[PDB]
Amino acid sequence: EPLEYYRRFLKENCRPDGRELGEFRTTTVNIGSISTADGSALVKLGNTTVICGVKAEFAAPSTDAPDKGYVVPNVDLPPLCSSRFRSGPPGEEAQVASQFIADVIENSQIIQKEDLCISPGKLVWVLYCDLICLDYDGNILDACTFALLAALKNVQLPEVTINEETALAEVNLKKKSYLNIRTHPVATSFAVFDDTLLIVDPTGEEEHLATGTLTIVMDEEGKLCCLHKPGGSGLTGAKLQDCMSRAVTRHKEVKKLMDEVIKSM
Amino acid sequence: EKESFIIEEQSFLLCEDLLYGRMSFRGFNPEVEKLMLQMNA
Amino acid sequence: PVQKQASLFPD
Amino acid sequence: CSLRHFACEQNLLSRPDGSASFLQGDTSVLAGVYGPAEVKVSKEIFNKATLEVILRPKIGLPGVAEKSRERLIRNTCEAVVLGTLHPRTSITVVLQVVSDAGSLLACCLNAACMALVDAGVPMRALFCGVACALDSDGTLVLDPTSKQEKEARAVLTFALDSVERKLLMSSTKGLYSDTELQQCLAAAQAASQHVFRFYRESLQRRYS
Amino acid sequence: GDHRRIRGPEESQPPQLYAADEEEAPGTRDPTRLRPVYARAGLLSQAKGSAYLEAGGTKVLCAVSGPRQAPAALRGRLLCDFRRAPFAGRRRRAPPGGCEERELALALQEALEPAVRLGRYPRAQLEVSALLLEDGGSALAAALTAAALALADAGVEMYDLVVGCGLSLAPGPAPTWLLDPTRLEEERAAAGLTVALMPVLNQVAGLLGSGEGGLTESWAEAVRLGLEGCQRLYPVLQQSLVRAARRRGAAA
Amino acid sequence: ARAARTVLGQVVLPGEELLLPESRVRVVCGPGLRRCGDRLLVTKCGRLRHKEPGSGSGGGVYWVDSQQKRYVPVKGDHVIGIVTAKSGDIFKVDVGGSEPASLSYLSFEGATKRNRPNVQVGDLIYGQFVVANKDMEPEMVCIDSCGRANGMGVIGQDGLLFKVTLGLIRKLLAPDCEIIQEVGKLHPLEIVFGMNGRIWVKAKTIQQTLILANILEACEHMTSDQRKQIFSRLAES
Amino acid sequence: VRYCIPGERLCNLEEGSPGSGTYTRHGYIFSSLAGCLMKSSENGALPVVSVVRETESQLLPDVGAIVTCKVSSINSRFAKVHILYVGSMPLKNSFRGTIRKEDVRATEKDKVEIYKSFRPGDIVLAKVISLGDAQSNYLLTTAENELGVVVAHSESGIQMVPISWCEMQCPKTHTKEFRKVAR
Amino acid sequence: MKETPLSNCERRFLLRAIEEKKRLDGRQTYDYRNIRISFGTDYGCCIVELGKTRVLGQVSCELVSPKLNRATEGILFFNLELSQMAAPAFEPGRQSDLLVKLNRLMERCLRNSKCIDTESLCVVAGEKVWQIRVDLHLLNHDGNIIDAASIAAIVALCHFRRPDVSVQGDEVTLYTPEERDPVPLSIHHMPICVSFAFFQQGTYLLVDPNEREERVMDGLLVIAMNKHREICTIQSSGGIMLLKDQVLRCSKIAGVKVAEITELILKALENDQKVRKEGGKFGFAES
Repeated sequence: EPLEYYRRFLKENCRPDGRELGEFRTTTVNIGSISTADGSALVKLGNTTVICGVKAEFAAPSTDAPDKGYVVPNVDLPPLCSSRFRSGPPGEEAQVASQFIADVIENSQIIQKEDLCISPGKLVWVLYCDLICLDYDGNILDACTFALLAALKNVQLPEVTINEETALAEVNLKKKSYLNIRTHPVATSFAVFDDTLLIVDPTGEEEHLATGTLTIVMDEEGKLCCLHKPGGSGLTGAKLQDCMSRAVTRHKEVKKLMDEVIKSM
Repeated sequence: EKESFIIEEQSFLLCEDLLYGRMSFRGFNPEVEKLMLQMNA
Repeated sequence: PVQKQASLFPD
Repeated sequence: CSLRHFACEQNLLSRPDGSASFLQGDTSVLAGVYGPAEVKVSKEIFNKATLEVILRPKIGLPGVAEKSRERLIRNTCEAVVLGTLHPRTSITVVLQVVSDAGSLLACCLNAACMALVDAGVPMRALFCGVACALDSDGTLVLDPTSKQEKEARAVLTFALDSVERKLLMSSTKGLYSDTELQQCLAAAQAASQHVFRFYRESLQRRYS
Repeated sequence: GDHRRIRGPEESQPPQLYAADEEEAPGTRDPTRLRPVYARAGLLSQAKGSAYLEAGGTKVLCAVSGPRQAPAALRGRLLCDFRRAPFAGRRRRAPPGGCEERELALALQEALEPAVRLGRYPRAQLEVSALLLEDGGSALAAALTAAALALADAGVEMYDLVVGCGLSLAPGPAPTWLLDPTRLEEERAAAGLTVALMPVLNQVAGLLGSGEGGLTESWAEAVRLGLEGCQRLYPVLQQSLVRAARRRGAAA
Repeated sequence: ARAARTVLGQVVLPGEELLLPESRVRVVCGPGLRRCGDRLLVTKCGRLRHKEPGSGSGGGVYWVDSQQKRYVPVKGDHVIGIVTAKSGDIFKVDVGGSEPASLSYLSFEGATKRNRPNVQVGDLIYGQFVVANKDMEPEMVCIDSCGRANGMGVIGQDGLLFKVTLGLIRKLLAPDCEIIQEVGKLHPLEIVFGMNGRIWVKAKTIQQTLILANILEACEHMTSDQRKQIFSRLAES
Repeated sequence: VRYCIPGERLCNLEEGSPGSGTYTRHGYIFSSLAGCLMKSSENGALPVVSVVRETESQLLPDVGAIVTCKVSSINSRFAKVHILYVGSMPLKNSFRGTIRKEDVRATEKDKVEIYKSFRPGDIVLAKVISLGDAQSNYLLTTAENELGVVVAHSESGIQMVPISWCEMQCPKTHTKEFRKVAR
Repeated sequence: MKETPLSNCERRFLLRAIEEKKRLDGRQTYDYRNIRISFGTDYGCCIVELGKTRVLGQVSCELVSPKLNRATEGILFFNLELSQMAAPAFEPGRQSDLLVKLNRLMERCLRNSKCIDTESLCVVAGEKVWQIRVDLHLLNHDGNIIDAASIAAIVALCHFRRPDVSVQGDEVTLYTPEERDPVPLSIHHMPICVSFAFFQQGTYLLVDPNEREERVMDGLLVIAMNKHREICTIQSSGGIMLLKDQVLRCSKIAGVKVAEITELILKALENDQKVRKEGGKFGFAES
């Protein structure tokens, strides 16, 4: 009798865990936990958990845009996250999340691909940002985006040079250089029950028994990078402006958190 | 003392009258001819 | 062997 | 008008339950539906029909973006289509991209809806799909062309409903702002009114 | 081209191979030494049992998706999926793998089947899923230990725990067996070895090895050394499990 | 959401709610409709249609003459079927729906354990449903309730089985059909209409059977030209 | 109180006997789980040692039980269900039971009819009889007038009320569905 | 899902009507169905529908590093997909036998017959060459595919046009369809398959079989031909015992059939060019 048990709390303006329908759960990060990787970031929202490792490599660009350093995300929902996933190739949710992360990276323009070209037409960086879920208690997109941004700030790259005599490039793993990122896109999630009831940061069950879901990415300068609205019972702008406000608030909060962290190092 | 006022049906028979499926014309299986005479009235 | 603290999963 | 000449056709294909070719301007999608049919014990769920969408372009192979789009369509259809009537069966919606000239989803959704209709599948309400492109100057354009999508900074595909003209789906490329979202949504509602009038004309002439 | 992942570049080589330097060598140390270990069971929630182990730069998870319906024929099964995260190691490898992941998976299965008693889990397959977040030395041994912890945590029956230990060989003129090494001591090495046993009943469960060289007596000394290391390591894991059980008692 | 009486011959589209006049008089919701409170939701595009019983108390009845191909197991419908297999006592027959229906070896007219019927895999049948519901597999039978097969049982052989639209049947079985009457004058025949869009026909020769099947699968929109063309062909067969 | 571990010995056979979660080797017992041990004592003075992971300690729906369940699948023969509440203590280990055709009413009439007694997606409570052997298929029975369906949702989304023994109705609109109402 | 089984009634009726040399719709044995060739807006798209069987064909190009064995001539990449809208049984990764045989047959037919000039489409011998792929998609499945797939591939590869390119030394310059006029391909001869179906171990043979006739047939003889009477491929499938005279006669049939189909194709391309030379993004031909 799950749904009924849940409507009782919903109408008491609460949830069975102790959250007031509009607040998230304990959000925490950990930077630089990993040496083998250029950038590393652990994120966890109470029970939900995500980890991003960003490696850096060389590669030859395309012919349409030689001055473009690729940024390739891939999300991994291994079977140890939840039992709804099975050992094998990637399912559907992983792939959807991957395309979401890529759309974000491409639209928010947090990073200029041009800032990754060493020798146009010949070399350019490729940033393989690999995200891994470890507890899919719910709201995996927020965690994925936040971990991506955190690690992608942690990343400091080496410096390379070109020798015309050898016609090859050399690296200097001693000196390095951080990675400039302009926008700080944060993602805020929503679960829409029958008609008008929007809860924020929905956990697992709340997403299992929901009529629809929503996600909204809100850049710092009062703009949006993505309004992910896969199906749902419907919405009018009045049930949407409020979500945008709450998204701005969450942006503020998590950016303050991330600043405190990068400064506590 | 209440009773349903509208009931959900999914049959095109109550909806609409229909003859008997199996029929015949001038000779094939006269048994079906008497069936026609029977069920179509 | 002595122990350490979780660089990643502290409690 | 604010949007471009767009037509449709029903019952093209003999083998599938219901079919619909929906083209607008130069983009043309073709949808085929296999109504309530068999489903294995792994895919099924009591008290609901399993709706599965498979979308395939006319170049290369399907990767990830097409899977995301077909999830969007899947959940939209689950939103309108009644499925507590036909539990333990599978509805299947196949989409093929004959042509690509922007406003793709805005065509796939309309075609899916028309196909579902032709297959006489119980729906709670029609739905529609429009696409609005915000260039740099903010001047929006409805039902854009590939030129307008490339030369623009934001594009927004909205899947609306017919009963209360709400927002069933939204897929956005680029980065935009609030007021622009609201105004393009209103314009989308008007365009959806026009699209629904068109549906009614087509079906009126189909049942004659 | 893979159509289930994002379109990246065809090929991509790392920058290190384009470096110019003689990497630093460790030097000297106490051969019979052990790294500081942090082992905790009960980390993950959505899993019946989970465990986490850190030893130096080594960082490994393991989860146990429990019995899932699927005498000597109605005998349980356990299928293990070892998997190193693409952001571990100097080089990057696509997630799939297909060369060494499966070898180490076979190793885990061959080292766990003995300890676990599967007569009490018939018609069932236990899905063990290991994950290597960072490589910093003895990896397969950490994975064995973590899978053992995760199983013992989920409450599957056993006969004893599994303790692993990795060894390497110093290529110097006087080659000594180096215990619980680092990725540097392991890439600048001649031979490598891995033992795994059940210390109560003193029985190996799965071992492995390889060598630029060696000889019977050397391998035997290596074996006994790894056994002693595993013995000296066991109590940590004991205390970890006790601690997790106490936390459970606390929750209710 | 207005004037159920004014759109009884118009094209309704899903989503549309329509409401009806009144203390009140019981009515019935057709197949393509659905009830929302005291209103009628439409679930299928259609030329709406109404009927009333010869009495004045029954109220009325509403429905939509929707054309389509797929069938849904309904109760009290005469249906052709194709035996797909036999499991012990019951043998499973296909209908054209979600899942295969089931028969019983002792449902045919005059059968018992010591007298079993002649049903072979691939054999075709003309039965009717007794349990047709969304929650349980449909069981059918080839015998009226009284205990006589009033035309049911195995069809036979030496005929042509084709498939058409359901509205086509719903029209042909009408007592005021012209095509199926005119056909009774040119050459004899005998045919089974199955409400699942599936039709069975037999005549003396085969040319006639083929001409007949073509007529039927085309008679929804035949032109007078093609009409008299195929009529003349039949006259010349 | 002491928490044990899958390898440590616990006692000689001369100082106890294995109850559960243990095993035996030469002249000794050895645990098999991470959990709490307990040595119960009979009037015989010989203790029975056992080990338990009290997370989900143990449950057993016995014959003379009253267990709720949810009707998932049905057939003209039987209707299968999932076990939720054994008495009043739920059990996340949802066991799977069955209800036969004749084992539906105390009257035992063959005239009974599933589709007019049960439907998929409603909660009942019944009395188990057979545990099962291979798949532990619980067989439940409702041969009593205070048994069967208690809550049942309407055609689409409304919860109905148990008017009579084999009738139920929705309060908003009027429509008489048929079940094996309880009480 | 699954295909509905076939009743013994239909089977026997079909076998008898064959014995008596009577098809169902009303055509003879040595006849195809009305094949329509419709074009799209983008050079390289063609929807060809014979009776109820519709098949789509798209042709695309790329520039890529060639393969060492042939660093002078380019590449060509066929692919046929059986969309689930063709029929229920066509789940992904299930009806693989049909895919395999069709794709191998089509590759063989077109590639090894040397229908197009893999040499003409060279740009830089060793570094960059063209790469022409052709994706056929099955939309409706009523009977004969190979014929439809082939007609589609041919209409496409004859109704396709490359982005022109200029070259000097190693300096390669690509251009847009708006800056110059794309250049067509180079065909030598257009082959199109022909499908015969055998009934009763070899006694009866039909052309352009429908779906039922494919379900009650034991053997299938595919024969590729040109307007110049040049066998390109022939294949026997279904585990059937035929003879010599049968294949000889089938070939003497395929001759005429291919001549006629070819005339039609050419007329279609002519009409499409005329239309685009007058305002209009379509082209239509009827048998």
